[PDB]
Amino acid sequence: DIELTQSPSSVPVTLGESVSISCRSSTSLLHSSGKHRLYWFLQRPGQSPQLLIYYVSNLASGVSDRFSGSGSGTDFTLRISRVEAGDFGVYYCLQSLEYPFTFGSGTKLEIKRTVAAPSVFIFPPSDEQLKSGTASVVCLLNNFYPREAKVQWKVDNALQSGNSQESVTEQDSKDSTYSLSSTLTLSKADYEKHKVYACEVTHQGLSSPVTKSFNRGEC
Amino acid sequence: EVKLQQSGAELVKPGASVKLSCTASGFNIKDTYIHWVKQRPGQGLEWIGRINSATGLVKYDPKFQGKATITVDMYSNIAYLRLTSLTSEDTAVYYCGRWTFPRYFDLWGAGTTVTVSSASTKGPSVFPLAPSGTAALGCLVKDYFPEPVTVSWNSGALTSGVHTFPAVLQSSGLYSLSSVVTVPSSSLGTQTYICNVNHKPSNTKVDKKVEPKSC
Ligand SMILES: N[C@@H](Cc1cc(=O)oc2cc(O)ccc12)C(=O)O
Repeated sequence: DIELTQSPSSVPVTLGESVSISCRSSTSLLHSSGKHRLYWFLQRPGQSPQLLIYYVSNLASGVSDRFSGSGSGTDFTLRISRVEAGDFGVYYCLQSLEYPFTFGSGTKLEIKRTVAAPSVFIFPPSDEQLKSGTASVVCLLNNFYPREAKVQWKVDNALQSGNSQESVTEQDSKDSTYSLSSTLTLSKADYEKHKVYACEVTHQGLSSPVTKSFNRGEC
Repeated sequence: EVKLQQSGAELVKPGASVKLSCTASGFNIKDTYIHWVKQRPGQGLEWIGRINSATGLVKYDPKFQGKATITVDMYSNIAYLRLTSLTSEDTAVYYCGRWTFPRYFDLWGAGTTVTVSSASTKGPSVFPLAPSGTAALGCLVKDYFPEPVTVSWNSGALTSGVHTFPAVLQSSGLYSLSSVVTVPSSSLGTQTYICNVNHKPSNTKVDKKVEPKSC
């Protein structure tokens, strides 16, 4: 098979700056027609692949002219000038010279933006859940940068541990920030036993840690 | 107006077979080559093969010969991918895409999620994350298997400020996620907020109103 190497695996680029990424083939992609049989695709998060460039240099119908390509023989380059938040995703090259057609392993575009502190929100468990015997307490860190953050749970001032997990979004398609959810799971009995539920957030955008808390029953 | 519509998510047993569909509308599938692409969770795109819809002839990546069979029904406007002797390596999203001489790779389906498992499906429990300038509210989508779930807000009328989190596994071997949205605090007494949660493997669809807390 023809092998396509995409190096590096991840490149960071600042909003509004240009970037170049590489696809190198194990053999020449020159077809007898005089076309080089290489394509570029963008896969945004949760989406199908989207064609950007055909045959090295040709802009696909409906694609921004911020995207261009060049190269010959074995080394090809996609260029994105004035990178926008919407360009976040993974770029894949594909060769059509020989069957089987083959993809490169893909280059993730990381978008650099300014530091941003999280907005922090805490949610008690729903009365509907409590009837089922389980209590889930949720802590939301909204629209922050960079990705690193620490969430500690405390119940009546007792530092919790072992009884929580979290999820982080990929970089936002509009503003290139992250958001993070942390869920504390306890048993109806435990939750009914204790008063003060607190989420303590540490992030480099904050001059000191932020705590959001509620007292059970006190609405 | 031209579209490829792929079949729903499937939970299938190890050793069994599955057949995925890719339906053309707004064009005649016989005028196109149909490509199938695999993507295992968190991995890259893998070319499976492609069928000439006018002739039925297929090219395959030999890594899949004896597991993958691409076919086309010219009359019904549908292409298919059949996978046999399923293993956990076949858990993935499968995309279909067309190619023509004038437009190249200009059209893809939204992908079909296939999960190969001995385990039975579980549908989600949906709970409100009730709101406290800007307010946050949401829905907790708890204890389902397999992926994926879909979440919308107000039947898709509300897109701005929504964040639907990646699923995480619990120690139970079941997935959980949350979807949140930030809204003007002034809308809390006026505007209704409903999360719409669908899970095809469990034949689950739920709508949960999220409204200010209590007292
Ligand atoms: N005679 C060609 C036509 C073709 C079919 C296709 O599915 O994809 C393509 C991609 C190309 O960049 C060029 C030609 C094709 C062939 O069977 O390979």
